[PDB]
Amino acid sequence: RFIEVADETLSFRQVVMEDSTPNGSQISAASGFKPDQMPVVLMLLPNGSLEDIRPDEVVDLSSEVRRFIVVESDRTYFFTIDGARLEWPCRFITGYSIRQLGDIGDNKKLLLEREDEADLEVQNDQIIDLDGDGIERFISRKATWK
Amino acid sequence: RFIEVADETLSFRQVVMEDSTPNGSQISAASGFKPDQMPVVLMLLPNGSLEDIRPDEVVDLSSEVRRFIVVESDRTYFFTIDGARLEWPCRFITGYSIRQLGDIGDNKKLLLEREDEADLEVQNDQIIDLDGDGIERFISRKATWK
Amino acid sequence: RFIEVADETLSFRQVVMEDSTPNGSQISAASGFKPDQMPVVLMLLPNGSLEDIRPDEVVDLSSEVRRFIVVESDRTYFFTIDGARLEWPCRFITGYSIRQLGDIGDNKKLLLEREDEADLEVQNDQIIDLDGDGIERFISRKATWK
Amino acid sequence: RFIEVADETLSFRQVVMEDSTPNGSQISAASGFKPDQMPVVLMLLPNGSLEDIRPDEVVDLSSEVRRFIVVESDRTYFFTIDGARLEWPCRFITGYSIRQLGDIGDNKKLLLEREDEADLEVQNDQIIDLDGDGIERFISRKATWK
Ligand SMILES: [Ca+2]
Ligand SMILES: [Ca+2]
Ligand SMILES: [Ca+2]
Ligand SMILES: [Ca+2]
Ligand SMILES: [Ca+2]
Ligand SMILES: [Ca+2]
Ligand SMILES: [Ca+2]
Ligand SMILES: [Ca+2]
Ligand SMILES: [Ca+2]
Ligand SMILES: [Ca+2]
Ligand SMILES: [Ca+2]
Ligand SMILES: [Ca+2]
Ligand SMILES: [Ca+2]
Ligand SMILES: [Ca+2]
Repeated sequence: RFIEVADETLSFRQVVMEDSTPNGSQISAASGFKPDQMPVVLMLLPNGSLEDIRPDEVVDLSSEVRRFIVVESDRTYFFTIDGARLEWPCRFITGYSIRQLGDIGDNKKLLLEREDEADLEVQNDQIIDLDGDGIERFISRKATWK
Repeated sequence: RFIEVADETLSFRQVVMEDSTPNGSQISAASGFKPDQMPVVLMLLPNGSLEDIRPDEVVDLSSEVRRFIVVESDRTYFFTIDGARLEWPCRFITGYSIRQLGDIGDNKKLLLEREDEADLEVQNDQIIDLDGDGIERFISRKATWK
Repeated sequence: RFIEVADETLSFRQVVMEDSTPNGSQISAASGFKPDQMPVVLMLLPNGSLEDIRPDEVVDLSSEVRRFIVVESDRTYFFTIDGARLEWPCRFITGYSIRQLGDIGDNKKLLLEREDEADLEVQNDQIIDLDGDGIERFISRKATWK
Repeated sequence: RFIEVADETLSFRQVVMEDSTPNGSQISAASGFKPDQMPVVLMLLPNGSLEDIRPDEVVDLSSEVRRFIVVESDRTYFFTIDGARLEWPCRFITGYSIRQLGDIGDNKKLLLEREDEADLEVQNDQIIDLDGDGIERFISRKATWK
């Protein structure tokens, strides 16, 4: 078997799986993490959501080549893209990572929802801090500027 | 159908479910949360683990009366009890909550693992901050004092 | 049987129903509307949603005293309060009507979501035009001003 | 499970449903719509009527392969065919769409009711604007011309 494993840089690499039905611990071990590190493993669902894989949660790999994000972290932050919830192990996320996670086309404009002022436009290299209180909400609009 | 829903106080209450296979959004709505709030929903597994329920993750309730923790939060912290990983939407957790989550008997002593000094004993009303870097590790030992 | 029937003013009045399971046509007729007028009938659900009642859709009134909004109109506009969708037969809606529909407490502030500028605060007597393109989104926050 | 989903073009396509009792949100998501878009979902009843499905209204799909019209819109217009009320998310509707919705045979003539002049005959490609005040009424007669 083969899986694709990435990190906060979202650069997937081939990892050999000897078990067709591994749990989170086996996926973490195959990615190069010791059992004590216990990294956060997020499986990419076909629809677009991210499913958290527990260290004892068995995943069936016989379906297709599934993708995982394995990042050594002790917490996860929740944000939303067009109302769809997504999970990120780090507190700082770039606009490029948001576009990759949300599968937002390059012909659209990414915005951060605000209430006290106009929605903030997020560039590819702009960094958004997820540690702020509340769930950060992101929006995709047509690439038009007034 | 009926489910039991609790919060950071871990006081479960009866909630009526009209759908036998609801997703996270339906469970949140039945608990009294508006769709924009998007609370964190954690299902209590029979073995003892906590499974995060996405807003679009369908849960089969026909098995038995399942228990959920529905807490309005934007993040989750990971800790461990005897090597078993657990998830908590809040950054401050009491020893009583840790005992309830880990099903630790009252005849055992709860400790917080440390490396630069002796492991810290956690009382029932003592508050542990999960916001510290790294995964906090908790240990259950025999109730003996030297 | 008895039902409560209101209009765009949301002033409910007692209406006598001779059938325990009437359809939309019977409810419209009992409210004083001729069959050719065919008014829009919206039943108030216990959770807070509004259910459109077709002229041939049977409603079971044996449960409790249900409430209806019967307004002679040829169209309905969709808006949202805290992510919950609501339906309104008129294109102009006041903030008081929005608070009544959403059951928003008087200790909270009502806002209209915007993208090119700060979210607009909606007063009780302020009129919002639902005829604008897109679904209008309303938000309830704590009554604090900077 | 499988459902058929169409749009204003009334060209139904197969959509896979993983839940036998989904709500409007799940049907919209399976059709390719983000949660923030919140499209209008209209279920085709066996008798011929169109039932509006709220984002939190559960639909039982175990009966048969049901058909839905999922159109991203913020409003719905009401018209009538032979006194039967129908709902349309768009303001412009062609005669072909009216015939498809009303199940009018090709051997009949479609007319638009008028009061100040003779009833207007509607061709297959003729466009009727539903935005006009009042409920537009359509009539099916024998295909005879004087
Ligand atoms: Ca295995
Ligand atoms: Ca999981
Ligand atoms: Ca805004
Ligand atoms: Ca946050
Ligand atoms: Ca999950
Ligand atoms: Ca130690
Ligand atoms: Ca920690
Ligand atoms: Ca009856
Ligand atoms: Ca209905
Ligand atoms: Ca509108
Ligand atoms: Ca269901
Ligand atoms: Ca409905
Ligand atoms: Ca006429
Ligand atoms: Ca009209």
